[PDB]
Amino acid sequence: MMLYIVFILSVIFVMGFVGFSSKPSPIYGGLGLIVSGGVGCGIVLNFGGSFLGLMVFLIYLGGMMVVFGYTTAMATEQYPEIWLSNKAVLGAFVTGLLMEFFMVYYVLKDKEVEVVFEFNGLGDWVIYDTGDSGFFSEEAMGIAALYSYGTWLVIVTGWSLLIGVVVIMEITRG
Amino acid sequence: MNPIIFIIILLTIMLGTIIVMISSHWLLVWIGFEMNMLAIIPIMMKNHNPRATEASTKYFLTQSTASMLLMMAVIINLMFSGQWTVMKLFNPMASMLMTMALAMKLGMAPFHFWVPEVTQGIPLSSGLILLTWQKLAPMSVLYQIFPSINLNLILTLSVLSILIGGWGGLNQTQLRKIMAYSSIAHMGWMTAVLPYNPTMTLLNLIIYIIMTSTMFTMFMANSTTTTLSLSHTWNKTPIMTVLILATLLSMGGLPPLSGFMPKWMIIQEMTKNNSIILPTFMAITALLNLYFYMRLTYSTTLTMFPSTNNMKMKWQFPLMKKMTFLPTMVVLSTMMLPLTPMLSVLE
Amino acid sequence: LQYGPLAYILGEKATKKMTEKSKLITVDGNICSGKSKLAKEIAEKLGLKHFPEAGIHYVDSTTGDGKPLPVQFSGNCSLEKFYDDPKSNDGNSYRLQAWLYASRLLQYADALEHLLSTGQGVVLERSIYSDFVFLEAMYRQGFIRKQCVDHYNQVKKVTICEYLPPHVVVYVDVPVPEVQSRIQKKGNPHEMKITSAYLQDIENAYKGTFLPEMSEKCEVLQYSAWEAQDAEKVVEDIEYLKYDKGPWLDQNDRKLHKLRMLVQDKLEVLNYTSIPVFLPEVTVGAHQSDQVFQEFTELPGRKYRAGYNEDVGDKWIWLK
Amino acid sequence: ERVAAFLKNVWAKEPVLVASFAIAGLAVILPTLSPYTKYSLMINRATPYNYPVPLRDDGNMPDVPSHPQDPQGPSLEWLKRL
Amino acid sequence: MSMVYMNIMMAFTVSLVGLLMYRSHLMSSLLCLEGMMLSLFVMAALTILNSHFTLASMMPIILLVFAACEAALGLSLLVMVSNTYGTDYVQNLNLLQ
Amino acid sequence: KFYIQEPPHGSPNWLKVGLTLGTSVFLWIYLIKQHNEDVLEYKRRNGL
Amino acid sequence: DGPEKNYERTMAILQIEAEKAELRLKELEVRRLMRARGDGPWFHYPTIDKELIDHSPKATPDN
Amino acid sequence: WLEAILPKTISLAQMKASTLVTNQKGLIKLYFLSFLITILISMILFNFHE
Amino acid sequence: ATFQFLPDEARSLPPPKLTDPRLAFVGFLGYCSGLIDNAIRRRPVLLAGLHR
Amino acid sequence: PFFDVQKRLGVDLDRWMTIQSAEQPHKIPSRCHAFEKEWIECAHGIGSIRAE
Ligand SMILES: CCCCCCCCCCCCCCCCCC(=O)OC[C@H](COP(=O)(O)OCCN)OC(=O)CCCCCCCCCCCCCCCCC
Ligand SMILES: CCCCCCCCCCCCO[C@@H]1O[C@H](CO)[C@@H](O[C@H]2O[C@H](CO)[C@@H](O)[C@H](O)[C@H]2O)[C@H](O)[C@H]1O
Ligand SMILES: CCCCCCCCCCCCO[C@@H]1O[C@H](CO)[C@@H](O[C@H]2O[C@H](CO)[C@@H](O)[C@H](O)[C@H]2O)[C@H](O)[C@H]1O
Ligand SMILES: CCCCCCCCCCCCO[C@@H]1O[C@H](CO)[C@@H](O[C@H]2O[C@H](CO)[C@@H](O)[C@H](O)[C@H]2O)[C@H](O)[C@H]1O
Ligand SMILES: CCCCCCCCCCCCO[C@@H]1O[C@H](CO)[C@@H](O[C@H]2O[C@H](CO)[C@@H](O)[C@H](O)[C@H]2O)[C@H](O)[C@H]1O
Ligand SMILES: CCCCCCCCCCCCO[C@@H]1O[C@H](CO)[C@@H](O[C@H]2O[C@H](CO)[C@@H](O)[C@H](O)[C@H]2O)[C@H](O)[C@H]1O
Ligand SMILES: Nc1nc2c(ncn2[C@@H]2O[C@H](COP(=O)(O)OP(=O)(O)OP(=O)(O)O)[C@@H](O)[C@H]2O)c(=O)[nH]1
Ligand SMILES: [Mg+2]
Repeated sequence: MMLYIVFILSVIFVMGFVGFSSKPSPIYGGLGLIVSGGVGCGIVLNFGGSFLGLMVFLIYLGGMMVVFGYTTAMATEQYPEIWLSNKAVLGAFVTGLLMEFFMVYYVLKDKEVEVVFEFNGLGDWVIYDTGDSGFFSEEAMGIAALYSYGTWLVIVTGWSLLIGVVVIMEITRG
Repeated sequence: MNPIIFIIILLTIMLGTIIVMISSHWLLVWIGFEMNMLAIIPIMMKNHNPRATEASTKYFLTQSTASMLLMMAVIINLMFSGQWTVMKLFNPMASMLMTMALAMKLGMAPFHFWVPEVTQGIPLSSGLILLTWQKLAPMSVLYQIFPSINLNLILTLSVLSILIGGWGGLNQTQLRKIMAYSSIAHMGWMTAVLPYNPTMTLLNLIIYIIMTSTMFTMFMANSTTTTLSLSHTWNKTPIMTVLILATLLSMGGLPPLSGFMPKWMIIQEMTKNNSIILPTFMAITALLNLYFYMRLTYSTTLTMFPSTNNMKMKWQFPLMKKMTFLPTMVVLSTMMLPLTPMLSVLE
Repeated sequence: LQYGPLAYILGEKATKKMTEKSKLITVDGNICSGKSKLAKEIAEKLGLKHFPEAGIHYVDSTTGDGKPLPVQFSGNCSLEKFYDDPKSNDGNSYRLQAWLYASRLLQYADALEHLLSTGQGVVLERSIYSDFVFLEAMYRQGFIRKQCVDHYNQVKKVTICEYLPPHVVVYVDVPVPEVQSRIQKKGNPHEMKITSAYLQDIENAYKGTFLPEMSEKCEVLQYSAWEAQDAEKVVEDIEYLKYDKGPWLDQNDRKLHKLRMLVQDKLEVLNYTSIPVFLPEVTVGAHQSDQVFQEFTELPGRKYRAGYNEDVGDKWIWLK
Repeated sequence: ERVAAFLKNVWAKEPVLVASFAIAGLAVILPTLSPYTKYSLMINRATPYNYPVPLRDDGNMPDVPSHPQDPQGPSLEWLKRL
Repeated sequence: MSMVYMNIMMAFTVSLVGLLMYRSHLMSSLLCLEGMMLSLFVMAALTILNSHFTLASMMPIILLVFAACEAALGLSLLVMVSNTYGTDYVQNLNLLQ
Repeated sequence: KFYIQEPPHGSPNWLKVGLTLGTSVFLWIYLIKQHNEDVLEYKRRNGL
Repeated sequence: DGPEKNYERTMAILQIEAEKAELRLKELEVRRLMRARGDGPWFHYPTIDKELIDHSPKATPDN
Repeated sequence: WLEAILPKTISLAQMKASTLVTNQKGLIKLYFLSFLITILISMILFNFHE
Repeated sequence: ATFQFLPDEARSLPPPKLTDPRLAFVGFLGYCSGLIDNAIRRRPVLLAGLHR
Repeated sequence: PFFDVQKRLGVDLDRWMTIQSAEQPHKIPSRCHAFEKEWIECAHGIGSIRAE
């Protein structure tokens, strides 16, 4: 059912993590992370985080992961080893999926599972806010507040990014 | 490195630490650690050799992993308390992660493996920052979250560090590895007393920083990085051998030297809490450190090792390194025991 | 101000003083090849500072009052003893060579410090780049052990890598019989005991190893004994070099600041010349080392840092 | 005079950078000189995002209107004529 | 707790185990490090959004910015390692034993 | 001139000597002035 | 020194040392109670300041 | 009792322990794998997460 | 107070005497640092740099 | 904080984001505003040992 979209997305989220955490060639490991990032945006979108979700696409996927793939093409791999051709990767990949499936199978059946900690299974929709009718995006109001409340956050973040430029040039000079 | 850039990078290291120590918000604490790590990598890389590259890589992975665990603890805390204030944590699972994250940053055993390797792979001046200034930020957090720390976990980390640091140093001839294992053992004493009296953690930290800075400065003055290189100092700077002798005996906790004071005050605090076996075990295990400090004194000061003919050329040239604050640091490293009650300024 | 980062930040940059005449020139050749004369003429014509070949007492000439010190403070290295008893059991041969390399290493630093600090070029007679030819000749005649060669290469490996090579290498090729004839003419009693085989090994080391290597990164000019006499022609060739090889083209104010920070600190220059490699020829035991050092501190103006010796007339010590 | 011949050189050799620095300079200076900058804060204030919760009348509030169309309270007449 | 927290917490653990169980490529560990950050961002955003804690809305962005700058430093060290040995294999980084 | 080269400390750095004596003088004046004010404020608060 | 000077000097020493011993024992007892009850100035671990709370009317009424 | 607390017996023990502590491969892979074992037994054997 | 070295209430206490034995010891430590400064730089230990 | 520079200088560097019942843009309340507000006021100034 559509009421479980967030749970369904979070299930795919985990499989994507098993995909690259079993560590195939970093070409495919990067692909597994891109799919997890897209699913991660989907989860954040359904909790009302439109701006935060699109930052995942714009910054995490369109920025950081492009550079990861770019660097992989130069310094790591150019051709990939056949996916799952290694026993360790396949074993880890199969191990994660089965653990994930057993978690999902039981929570769905019981509407609650106890994987180490207690988790409900009624649906994520049940914890949502009930009354809302402001004429603005609260999520947008908070991020915009960075420039009126977070003077300190801007300064240290701005400084760190400038230092990142300086440092990376020092590191790579040789 | 351009001298202006080097100063700016050094101030960023300091600023990252300061942010951690003045923040009341966990996000700003995490930002401080991130900033600090960003600026420390260039000074580890500044001599551009494969060993420096390996050290910086091993450092980056360890600190990055720890900062991820720190953020995970912060978010778990947010889930169960709905706030970001830097203080005790409100979930036992968050406390274990934060404690392990900070133990990883400090290099305490059994997360200690990086400290000897990173210190060996970077210059002496970088090792001085790594083993002194870099302890301030993690210790200042531990100082604030200790009420929620699991007692068994923190004391286990302390005991293992004293054992690992003591045993690891026995097999070392490299001066930077000796200092690294000395550091691991001394972090153990600092965290053992943290649950009982955080003031004694600060006292041990400050005194440790002074003596460690003294040793690194004296190693830099002569460009010595090995035991045998240090054994030539008698035939060049005889005074330096006496200072090295006194500082090493102080680091060994021998009365009446300054390095006795932190061990002495820590034993007092734990006995007041009816903890007798732990202080006794720690003091005895600390004799392992005293052994390989004494070995250095034998090859450096109390005996005259063989020299080389080309050393005569060095007799004709003066010592031109800055040696900044060495006369002050060495005096504080050795002669502060009569002023021990002054530890209340830290209260 | 004493040179350092503060002086550098305030404008003391090498490129602001180095011109097109800021060249390091080294003159090389076999024994009795007239290189000393040619080197002296190039410096005069080009207005460069001339550095005589670094001998046993070169360090003595740069410290204290400049006069040579007794031989005990040089380690009893003797070039005269080397000719008379090249295979002596006191290890004089390698001890001399290890000492001479250190003296050249110091002189090269003095030369580079001069060039980077004033912008004026310098002329050297051999250098740490060509010192090995004597080591190879010594080894090939059985004068030194193989382990001595290994120690020499260990020291050379961690020292030469810090310094840039000469801008110009001037080689004066005098055939061995001609040199063997000039040594006899020079009337030096001990030097006359040299053998052609030793002289031939020296020549082979230049042509086999030195000249081909320096050509990869330097401007190499070669001459015969006759072609060498024409100093104006040699200086004419130098002034018409292109300079398109070697690491000097990659240098900038930043890198030269680090180089100047090294060459100005003589103890940092000599740091690795006394690595603890216990080799009988160069190893001195504690008792002899101790008492010789005590004697050194008793020499005039040597107990204290220069400027704080009352016995040589220093004043205002209580304010210095 | 020394600065005048400096500007002529950059204008001839680096006009793109001269424009950049000038535009950025205007962006930092003009808000302090403009007479309209004060209306930017006023307009932003006047926009009512949240409900204006009425006060409990204690009888000692002569400056608080009893009705939106009463003559007390902040006015936006300045904004209409803006 | 809600269902989603189960899987998001699990994703962080999976990437942590992946990071601590190295293979050969250094890049593969940097990916697991960035996977941990992804799950942290999602976990924090969900908590902050659900609780309507408005000023904290900027926090996930700050986390993303610093982490990406931190990932840039990691990639710079990877290329320097790769320029030395021709690969990014972590078994080459054993000089300091 | 005994030395073949001018020593770095052949002549005292007069400015630095002036700074050194000036700092010592200032610190002693500040301390005594501070100590005197501590004594007076100590007696005012306890009514001596 | 005469025997009366030493004798009464000993009493002054004993009084100081005895008083210090009593104060040392009280401090251990005071510290034990403050730590167990948290009702004293020592072991006063911080709690969130209530002056950070916003008391103005919110966008919605139920809070 | 003699064999237990001789200077030679105590010295050998620490010497043996020191070689166990210090004889490491220097590999990132092994050190981090030991981190994983440490965290698991912290929660499974000692309940440091409680 | 918070983050104050000597809060205002500390002014009720008598000041340390300038002849305090601990203060003399601290002064002695400073003197020793002066001598070690001369020694590491091979100056005449007792006479060199009285201003320093 | 380890060094409470913020309180001592009277400058708000990061206390504004620490809790969800603090001032928010446009007076938007958090879902648990009244609960956090009540707990903070109960626990204010008595210390975490007593507050627990
Ligand atoms: C007061 C409360 C605090 C109490 C705690 C104790 C504090 C004392 C520790 C202070 C810190 C150590 C500083 C000691 C100063 C040493 C200076 C000295 O005595 O002379 C060193 C001597 C001189 O050498 P040099 O100047 O280079 O040339 C000599 C030519 N005239 O150099 C030499 O000639 C080398 C001689 C060979 C080495 C001999 C080693 C044995 C002597 C060591 C004595 C110092 C031991 C310190 C341990 C504490 C002692 C209780
Ligand atoms: C290095 C591995 C990293 C893996 C990280 C995995 C994510 C961990 C998520 C931890 C969040 C849940 O954490 C756990 O939640 C339950 C729910 O109330 C708490 O509650 C549980 O413990 C206490 C014990 O008195 C009580 O609340 C209650 O008896 C019990 O239900 C736990 O005290 C808390 O530790
Ligand atoms: C007006 C305020 C508006 C805000 C502007 C925002 C601040 C941006 C700061 C950028 C600072 C750049 O500063 C710039 O540095 C270079 C240094 O090479 C200087 O340029 C100098 O170096 C270059 C080398 O590339 C030479 O070719 C050039 O001849 C020389 O003048 C410029 O004169 C200066 O403009
Ligand atoms: C390397 C760091 C570089 C940092 C550069 C920072 C540049 C900042 C430049 C402008 C900053 C302030 O910009 C502007 O200045 C004027 C100065 O009175 C302010 O004041 C102006 O607006 C207010 C608003 O009511 C009016 O009351 C006032 O009469 C008017 O003068 C503006 O409100 C402010 O928007
Ligand atoms: C009651 C508490 C007592 C605490 C004592 C303090 C701990 C001291 C730790 C010293 C441990 C290491 O000490 C070390 O022992 C071994 C003895 O095998 C010595 O080693 C020597 O003996 C062994 C055999 O016996 C030889 O193989 C070896 O070649 C030789 O060097 C080392 O030279 C010594 O440095
Ligand atoms: C690497 C560079 C390091 C340089 C460090 C320089 C320190 C900079 C200090 C920045 C913080 C200044 O101090 C802080 O500023 C912001 C904005 O002005 C103020 O914040 C203001 O904006 C919003 C509006 O409600 C709220 O946060 C608050 O209501 C209000 O006071 C804080 O009241 C003040 O405490
Ligand atoms: N063993 C050894 N002898 C050296 C070294 N450099 C110079 N000599 C000796 O020093 C002596 C004189 O040096 P030369 O310059 O080559 O001869 P010269 O006649 O004085 O000088 P010119 O004729 O002008 O070339 C020679 O016998 C050399 O063998 C060296 O590095 N090692
Ligand atoms: Mg000659």
